[PDB]
Amino acid sequence: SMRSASEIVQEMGVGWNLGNTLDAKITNLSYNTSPISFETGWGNPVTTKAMIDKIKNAGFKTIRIPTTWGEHLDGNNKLNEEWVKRVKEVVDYCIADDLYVILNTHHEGNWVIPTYAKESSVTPKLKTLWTQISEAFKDYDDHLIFETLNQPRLEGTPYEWTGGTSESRDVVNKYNAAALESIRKTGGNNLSRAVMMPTYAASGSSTTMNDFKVPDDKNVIASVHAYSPYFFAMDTSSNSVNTWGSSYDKYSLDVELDSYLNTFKSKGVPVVIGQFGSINKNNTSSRAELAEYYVTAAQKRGIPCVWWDNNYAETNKGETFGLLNRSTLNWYFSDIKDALIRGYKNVH
Repeated sequence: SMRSASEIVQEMGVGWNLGNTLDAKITNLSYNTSPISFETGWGNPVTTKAMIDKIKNAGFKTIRIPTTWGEHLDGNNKLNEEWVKRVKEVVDYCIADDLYVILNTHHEGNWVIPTYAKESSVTPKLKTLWTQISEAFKDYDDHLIFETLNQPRLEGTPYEWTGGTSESRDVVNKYNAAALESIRKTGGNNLSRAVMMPTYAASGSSTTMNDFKVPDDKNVIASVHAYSPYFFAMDTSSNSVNTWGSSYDKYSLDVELDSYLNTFKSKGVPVVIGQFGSINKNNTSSRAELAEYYVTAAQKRGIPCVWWDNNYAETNKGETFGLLNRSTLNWYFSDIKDALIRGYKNVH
């Protein structure tokens, strides 16, 4: 039997993303090229079970395996079988370690274009893709969760990072519903498996949350990404902030997390924060304070939160979210890892 999505979310704890790995979008290869050429294409080493063991033994309860699939489809939209086999092996590392696993589609935005004009070309391909993923993983138990899309948005337009348009938010809902229908149609455990699906751009803004539509299905989870507060966590412009921990900082995060809990509850679904984190601004004390407070506040509300770990930790560079050094199996920032787990244990 499969637990309800609401039951599963209660147990997912704090999580970790295998970032810049099976999601690395490598467009100069071919659909028949070895999986390892993609997995290592953004500079990360080939994933081993020992890396997964380190994450499990630190106290994370969920791993998200972001996976980019489009480059692995042939001209008939059939997935390369060696690719599927490699994704399955990495999923198996995690499932064997008693983790919840979120398996998504990831950097598909060159072809998953949310406009009415592109709907007829996207939808059949997205449905065949999800049919094949679902079939490959049909017999997995309820620790495996599917996530339809990552940050679907109008890439390359002025609306990419501003919450979209009525049209594109509608089409994102339609793509999510089409992917879900394909998952459910494969039957077996996939009739009831929990399925995460995002708002436009996975944004937690009021506009994108409010337009989120839940299909007629009993086991849906909303997905948002919340690198919050943005100017501290992610921004490298002149607006960049490098300290965190005031009463105002805490209040602001509490109100934001309340909006996620309460908006999605009012729509009848749980919510998972599938990506969060902060970049390395030589500010570990503040990053650790934020990490602990964020996890505690989210877990008090029943919201799992999954750190984005791309194994990139270079000081004063953008997107430096790395925590586990995958080559040494030591932590780049043990204090931040410790704060994440402490925030989970504050509640559980």
